[PDB]
Amino acid sequence: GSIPYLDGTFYLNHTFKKVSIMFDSSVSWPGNDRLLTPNEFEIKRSVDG
Amino acid sequence: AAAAMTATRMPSSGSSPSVPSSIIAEEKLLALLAELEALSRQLAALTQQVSELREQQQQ
Repeated sequence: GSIPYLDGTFYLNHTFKKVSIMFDSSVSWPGNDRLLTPNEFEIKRSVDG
Repeated sequence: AAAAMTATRMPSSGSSPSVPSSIIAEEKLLALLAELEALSRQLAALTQQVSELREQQQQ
């Protein structure tokens, strides 16, 4: 079939929940109180109080 | 001519508040969105262990 990795037909982007980044095993990025929860980039949430 | 002559001889105004009671408020709100997930999580866990009967009976 299509080969997304070669041709660009990416179709599973909706499956991510969150991503977190940590330099030197200590400094969370972007840090600095920037986002509403970015010691983790919360891509989507299943329940939203 | 005389005797009585000594003295002298709409549509919609659209109110709104009418005859109901008074009203009040408070700001301690909204745990409730969590139970909608509690309920539908635990509902799955029921079926999950019905399956664990069947998957042990089938042995």
